[PDB]
Amino acid sequence: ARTKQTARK
Amino acid sequence: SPEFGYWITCCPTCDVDINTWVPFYSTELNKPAMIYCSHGDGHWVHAQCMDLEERTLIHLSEGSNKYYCNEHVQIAR
Ligand SMILES: [Zn+2]
Ligand SMILES: [Zn+2]
Repeated sequence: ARTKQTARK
Repeated sequence: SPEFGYWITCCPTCDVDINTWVPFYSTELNKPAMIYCSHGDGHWVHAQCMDLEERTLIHLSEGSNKYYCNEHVQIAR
């Protein structure tokens, strides 16, 4: 699913 | 558009507010995590407002599975 702000920092 | 789209009222019980929001998920810093609901023409919702645990959200983000928000998840497809 498309998401936002789910990338690890 | 950097923040446009993030500060919407995603559902009737949406708790995300530009005037009160704070990070919840480990992947958040200054903006709420969001996930696309594939119902109808589709729409964006805040993951926290869906009571999605972090691993569930991350797994969804790492795959091709479509997501349906709590309001539309029970609708005949
Ligand atoms: Zn919301
Ligand atoms: Zn939906």
